[PDB]
Amino acid sequence: VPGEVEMVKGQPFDVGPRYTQLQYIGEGAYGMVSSAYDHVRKTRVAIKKISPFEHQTYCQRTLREIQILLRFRHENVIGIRDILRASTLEAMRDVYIVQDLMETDLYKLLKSQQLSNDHICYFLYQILRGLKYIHSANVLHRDLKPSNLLINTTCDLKICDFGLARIADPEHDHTGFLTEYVATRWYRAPEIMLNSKGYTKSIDIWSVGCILAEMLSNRPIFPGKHYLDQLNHILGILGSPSQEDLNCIINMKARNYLQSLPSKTKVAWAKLFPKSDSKALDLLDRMLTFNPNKRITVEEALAHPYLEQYYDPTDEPVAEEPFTFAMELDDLPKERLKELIFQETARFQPGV
Ligand SMILES: Nc1ncnc2c1c(I)cn2[C@@H]1O[C@H](CO)[C@@H](O)[C@H]1O
Ligand code: NA
Repeated sequence: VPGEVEMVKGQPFDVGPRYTQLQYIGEGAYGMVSSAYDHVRKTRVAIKKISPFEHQTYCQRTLREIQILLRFRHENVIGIRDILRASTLEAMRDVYIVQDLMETDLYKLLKSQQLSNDHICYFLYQILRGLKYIHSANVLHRDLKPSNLLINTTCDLKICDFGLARIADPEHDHTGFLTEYVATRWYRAPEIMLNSKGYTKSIDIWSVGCILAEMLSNRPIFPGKHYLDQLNHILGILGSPSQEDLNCIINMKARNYLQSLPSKTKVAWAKLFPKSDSKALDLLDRMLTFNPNKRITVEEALAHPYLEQYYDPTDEPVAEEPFTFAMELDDLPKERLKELIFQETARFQPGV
C-alpha cells in the first residue's frame, strides 16, 4: 500500500508511510503546516514543512526555531515530536517538524466568538506562564500575536513559531529612526520605529499587551497600513509622549518626528473598552507603556491581581539554563547552516 506524496496546496509532503491523510492547516511566512495521521502513534498530528537552504536568512530562522524548540520543555510551549529529513546531506531539500496537533489558534477563535472575561483571563495567564519560561532562558519570541497562540478544545494554550526568536542583549538594541523589521506590524512596540531592534524582553510584553486588548475587543488595536502609520496608531491611543519619557530619545530624526506630531491626550482604557474588567484594564495599561523601561515584566504581570486566581509561583516552571548564539552565525554561508540543521536533526534519524 505504497504511495507517499499527497501534496497540500500544490507542494509535495513526503512524510509517508508514517503519516498520511495530509490536510493543510495554514500559513507560515516560515513554512507550511498541515495535519496528518501518525500511523505508529495512531493519532493525528501537525507537521510543518520548512524549505530553506536557498536563502541564508531562512536557514538562520529555521535553525534557531529548531534548536530552541528542541531544548524547550513547557506545557505552554509547543514541542517537537519528531523531525523528518533526507538521510543524505546532498538530497535534503526540506525539514518536516512533527508536532502535537492543536484544534485552533487565538486568531481563528477571536474571529468566531466573543471571549468571556474568564476565557480572556485564563489565556493571558497561560501566555504569560510560557513567556516566563521562555524569558528565563533569555529568549525573545519577538513575534507574539493571535495566530502564534495555539489552543485546543480544552482551552489549553501553547506559544507558536519562534522563527524570529533571538537572545536578549540590550547592548546592541539601539538602531536609529525608521529602521524596519520583519515581525508583524500591528504588534510592534513603538520603540521599533524609533530607536530599537527589539532585543529585550520589553518587546514581548508589548505584543502580549496588544493581544490582551485584542481578546478584549475582537479587533487589533493599532492596526496600521503602513509602517510608521503603525507608530501613529499607537500615539493615537497613548497620547503624546511625556517629556523625560522621550527622552531617552536622542535620535535626531526620531525626536524631531515625535516633536512635529500634533499634541494628543491619552485615551482612557475604560473608554476605549467600556464593560471590561478593571483589573484586566490595569494590567493592559502596564503592558502598553510608551517607554520600554517602564513596561511591566513578565513576572510582575503574573503577580498582577487580574491573574490572582491562577497565579501560583511553584507551578510556573522556568528555564534550567540561559541560551546564547553566534558569534558568527549571522554572517555565515547558508550551506554551513544546512549542516547545523542536518546535525541538529540527526538524533531523529531512524539511522544515522
Ligand atoms: N500544532 C499545530 N496545530 C494546529 N495549527 C498549527 C500548529 C502549528 I506548529 C501551526 N499551526 C497553525 O499554522 C499557522 C501557521 O504557522 C499558525 O498560525 C497556526 O494557525
Ligand atoms: Na508553529
